[PDB]
Amino acid sequence: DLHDQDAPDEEDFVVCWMQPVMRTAVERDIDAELPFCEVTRIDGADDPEAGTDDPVIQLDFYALGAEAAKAAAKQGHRRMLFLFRNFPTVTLSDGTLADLDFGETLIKPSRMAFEHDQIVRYTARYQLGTSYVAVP
Amino acid sequence: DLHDQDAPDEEDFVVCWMQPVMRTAVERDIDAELPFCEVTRIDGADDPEAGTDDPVIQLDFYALGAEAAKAAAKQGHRRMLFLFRNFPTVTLSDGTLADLDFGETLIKPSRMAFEHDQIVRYTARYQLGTSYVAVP
Amino acid sequence: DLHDQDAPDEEDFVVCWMQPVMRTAVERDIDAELPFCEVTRIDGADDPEAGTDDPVIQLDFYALGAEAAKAAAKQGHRRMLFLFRNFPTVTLSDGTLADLDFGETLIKPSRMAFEHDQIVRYTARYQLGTSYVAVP
Amino acid sequence: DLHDQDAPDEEDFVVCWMQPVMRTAVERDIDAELPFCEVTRIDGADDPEAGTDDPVIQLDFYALGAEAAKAAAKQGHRRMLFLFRNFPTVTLSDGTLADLDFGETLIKPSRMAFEHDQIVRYTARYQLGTSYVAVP
Amino acid sequence: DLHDQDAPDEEDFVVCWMQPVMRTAVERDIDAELPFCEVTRIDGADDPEAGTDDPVIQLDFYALGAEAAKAAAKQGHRRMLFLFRNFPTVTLSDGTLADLDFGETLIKPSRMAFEHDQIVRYTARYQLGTSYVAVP
Amino acid sequence: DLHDQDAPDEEDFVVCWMQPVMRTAVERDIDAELPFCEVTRIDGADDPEAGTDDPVIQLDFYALGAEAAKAAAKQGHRRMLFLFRNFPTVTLSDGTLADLDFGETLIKPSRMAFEHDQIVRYTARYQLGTSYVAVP
Amino acid sequence: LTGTTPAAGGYTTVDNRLQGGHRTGLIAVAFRDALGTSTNISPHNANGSVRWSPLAQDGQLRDDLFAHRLENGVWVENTNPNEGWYLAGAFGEGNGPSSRPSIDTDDQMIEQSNWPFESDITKQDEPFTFQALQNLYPAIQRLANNLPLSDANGNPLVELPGEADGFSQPVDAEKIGRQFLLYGIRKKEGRYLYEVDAYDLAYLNNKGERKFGKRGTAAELTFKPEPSGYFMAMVDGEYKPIIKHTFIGGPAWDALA
Amino acid sequence: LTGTTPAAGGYTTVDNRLQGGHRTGLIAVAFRDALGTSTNISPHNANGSVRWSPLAQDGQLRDDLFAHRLENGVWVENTNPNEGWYLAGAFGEGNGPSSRPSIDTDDQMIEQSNWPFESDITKQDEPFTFQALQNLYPAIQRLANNLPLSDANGNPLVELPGEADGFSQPVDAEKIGRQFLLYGIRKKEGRYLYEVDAYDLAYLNNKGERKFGKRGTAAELTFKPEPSGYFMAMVDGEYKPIIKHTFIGGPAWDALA
Repeated sequence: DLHDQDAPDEEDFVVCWMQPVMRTAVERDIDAELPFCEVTRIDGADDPEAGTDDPVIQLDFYALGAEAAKAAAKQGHRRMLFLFRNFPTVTLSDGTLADLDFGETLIKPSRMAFEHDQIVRYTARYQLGTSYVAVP
Repeated sequence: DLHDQDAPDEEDFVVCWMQPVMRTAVERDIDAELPFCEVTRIDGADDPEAGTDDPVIQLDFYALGAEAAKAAAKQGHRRMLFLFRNFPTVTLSDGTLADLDFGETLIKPSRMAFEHDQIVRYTARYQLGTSYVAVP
Repeated sequence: DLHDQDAPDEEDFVVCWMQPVMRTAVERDIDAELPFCEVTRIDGADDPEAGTDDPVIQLDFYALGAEAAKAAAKQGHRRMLFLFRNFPTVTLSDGTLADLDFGETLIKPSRMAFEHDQIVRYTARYQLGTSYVAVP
Repeated sequence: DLHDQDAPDEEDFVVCWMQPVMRTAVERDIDAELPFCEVTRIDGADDPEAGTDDPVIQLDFYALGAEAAKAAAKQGHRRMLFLFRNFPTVTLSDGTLADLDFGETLIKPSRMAFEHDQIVRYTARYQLGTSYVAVP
Repeated sequence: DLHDQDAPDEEDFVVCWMQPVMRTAVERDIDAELPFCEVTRIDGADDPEAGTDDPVIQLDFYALGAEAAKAAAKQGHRRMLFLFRNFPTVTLSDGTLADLDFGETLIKPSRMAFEHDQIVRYTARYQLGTSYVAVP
Repeated sequence: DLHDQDAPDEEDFVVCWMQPVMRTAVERDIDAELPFCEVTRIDGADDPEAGTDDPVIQLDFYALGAEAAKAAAKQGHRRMLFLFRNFPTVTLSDGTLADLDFGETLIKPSRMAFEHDQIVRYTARYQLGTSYVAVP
Repeated sequence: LTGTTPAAGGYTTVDNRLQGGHRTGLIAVAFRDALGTSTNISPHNANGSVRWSPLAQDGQLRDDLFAHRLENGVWVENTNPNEGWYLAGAFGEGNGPSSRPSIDTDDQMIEQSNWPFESDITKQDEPFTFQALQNLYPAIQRLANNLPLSDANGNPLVELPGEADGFSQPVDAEKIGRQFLLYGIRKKEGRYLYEVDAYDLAYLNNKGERKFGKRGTAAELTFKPEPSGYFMAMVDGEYKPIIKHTFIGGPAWDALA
Repeated sequence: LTGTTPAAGGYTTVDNRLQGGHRTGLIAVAFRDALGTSTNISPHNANGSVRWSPLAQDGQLRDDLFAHRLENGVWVENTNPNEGWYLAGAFGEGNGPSSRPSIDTDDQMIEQSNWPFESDITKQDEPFTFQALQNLYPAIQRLANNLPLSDANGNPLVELPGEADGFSQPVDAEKIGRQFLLYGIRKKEGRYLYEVDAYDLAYLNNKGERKFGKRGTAAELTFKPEPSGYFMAMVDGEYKPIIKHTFIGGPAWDALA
């Protein structure tokens, strides 16, 4: 039988938080609108005894042209800063309510290579702090 | 003549523990059902004098689609947390009884690349602590 | 809703500062005049609580022949040193006024490989210090 | 003229020690029986003044199927542990008698890739301690 | 407007110093005489406030055969040692007078691979110390 | 004008020392006898003020078959140990007399890959200590 | 005559909900002068009724607590009624409100037995420390230079930012009593949990090193509390003086039972 | 009976504009002799009018402050009228104008209660330190060797660079009083913010280790201030002596309100 506590899903959290300002999903189909954020997890650690979780989240921004890509990256960074500062409540797809413990910016948006020669990709990296909520 | 003590087989331990909740084996055949965990060892160290063993175990989750893969990874992580917390007794294939000393999560499940374009692979890493039992 | 403060755009800052002395843009078209500087960001970190930002900026110099490339690199380094020392005010494309907190040279201009066999590329790296201004 | 002292040959030592329990050689021909151990040295250091030698030895196990490979690896590890604990005397090919000072396990047997799709290769790493004996 | 101080050109300094003893240039044409030194910069740092500059310089020696290459490398190293010890004044191409603050040898000449199968390439690395002189 | 002091040539030193016991040269022609040692330098540092030089020397042994290669490596290591211990005087090709300050073994002979499938290559690494003698 | 398993028996029962403010992202400290009766912050009365509390009746925090507010990037004085409190700004990473108590004991030694005969608490203290980055705030400048924030009549004297000129440190100073509240705010499942500490009186104990430069650091102030005589509470239903009180509350806290 | 949210209530209000000179790239220190009435730098009069200030009426810095100027790579004495001040040069990275106060207290202990009965400030000091790289400047050499920059009449004695020969350290020296101003200049949105410290009197306290070589370091001088008796200011509208005053001003500062 499984354990009774687990942290909220980090990717779902970030998607449901960024969605009101710009289109976002874990994966991008072959065709979509330019404004677009992609979420991923690279590293983390969970401690059942202390209820401590330290996930690392990556955001990729795709847009047509350098100007639009930079503007989208700036908007996304501002949204993340708002989330870090005001500690708002986010409703997931499942309807559960989840919150954060803290936040920190590791890499401010920079330019990365991409196969498509018109779409410009910007990449930012963030660190989060989360606790354990009871499994419903 | 060989020594008379050895730690229990780590891969067999993990397989016999995860099997009740989901299909698991050391190797996946060319065709099988989606829910699937794969076990591996990457590193360790054995000290005969102190009876100390520190193996490192990797779990790979394969499932069709991102949603199913993430759900399977969450279920596997919860099962591992239950094992770490309650210290249950696990019966191996050989029928021997084996236990743990502690446990710790190094990498919480994240996404990795895979050749198949429909199956999504998630990877988690764990550390274990084991002692020496008498060889029967 | 987004946050109300953000640092000035580093690439736009550097472009608008270097432009009076030599042609500069974030990207070089297939054909242009030789004197040319290219700006990029590689790393940084933002702290909303303390109002601290530490971006890293790269300048690439392209010119025909080794002599012209070295002369352009020397001129660019002197311009950057002037900026670091006198702390002048720079007007961006948007018309906003932005300033610096400090500056430091990490890599003095050196020679790097390039596909074209006539254009010689020189590369220098710099570190900046910036604060948060109110979003208009 | 050469020096008059040297440590015993480490590869010959390990081969003559593991041979009674399983086929072992420094190199494997194109065809042989499955049970098989391969010996190698990766690093070491010799100090003539203090009579100190710290070689590093690698054992590779080849067998048909995962089960047989794991069983062979377990048997080899038990034999090595017996050698580390009881400090027995080993007769080399040359007939000389050689002994150890200590022993330590760096990497407990794990799985590695191999070209053949039926033979499974397991790899373990060990550290030894040896002194200088008079050259006969 | 540019700054009014800058360190002397390191490559021009080294070329004008090594030229009396052996042919040297920043780049080697497709055909030239064997005795040949090539100068390059790999790293450095400039501090306007303290007037401190720490460039790193590389010398490559090309000659026909191992013997001639080694002899040329020895001669170049001796010339560099003379420069480090006696602190002589060097006249650049521009006619300016420049000096050093100190010097240190990082890598004594060693052998490196080269495409041509008759020319043998030797490589040495040096560190320099320079100050700021007024721009004329 | 060049400096008046320089350390003795390390490669020539090692070649003239190992030559009495086995064929040795800086480079091996396409065909030669099996017993063979090859000398090389990988790293070093020279200090004119203190008269200190710390070169690093590599010896490669080629022989037909594993047995002959191992025997040659053992003989070479014993010769090097004799040199380290007794501090003998070595006459170079130029006729000059040169000596050592100390010696230390970094990597005891181990097995490395080689293109030829009959010749087995063994590699050992050593560190030396040398001073400055007057240039004649 | 029955022994249960450790898991069933409850020997391994844990709950992160009870964790304090040792991991949070919301912290804040507020201070003011201490004028005896006018600045009394005792939580209870003689009978046991609630006297004062930083938490509102609804369970939220109060809003009339502060004296200055920031609106549209402008520092304007509050026109609504307020007790009057000043808020410190940012805190350097790795540094925050922390307390380092030091305890001293004396042991009686008898020739009869090696073990100590008895021990007692000789001296005790509980100082705290915080690092402020907004050192140009008039309140912080007055706090560092040992100046009164309010006059004898109690009227405020702190000026709005960018109004007063350079301050000054008097040749001879006098001890000034100050009040402090340390805030730890943690939210879980859309519910707030509050942990607030109270200090009736506190003096300036020690300053910290500060350096100018590209990567310079700001000073770190240190304070020590001292019994005033106006701080009273229901300790086990018994009116008696104390030195520190902690407020716990919030919708999250009440949901534990 | 209403509790607002932490964000709305203002409990998380911050502003980097109030940050001091703990992060800046423009620093400078100036010094001269102290001759009592002739070198008075008190900011205010008895009535409260502005007496002296490093900031000009327009809000910019003054220009007549210094005595020596560098023009076209030539050290020439200033011909325009000036108070007479000397400017230190560069500062090694990681080292700059810093102050390290040390505070000592005495606690009264009563057998009645474990908590200290009362505490008081016994001793206080506020020394500062800076590292100069241009150690061959005549002013710095005189400062390190305890020599007067000006004569009894007050006429300057510091020589231009490359004019005087080797200095000397006398066998027996005497305490010399010196004045110091620490400058922190920070600019935001094309507006200057100034933070300047004032020290009426300061003596030479301790020197620092210096070593010759390829990567040698220069000495780091240390000074301690001491009450002179000519330093007066409006502290809360009350003429009384002080030891240190800080000047704050600039167009950026005035725009806060």
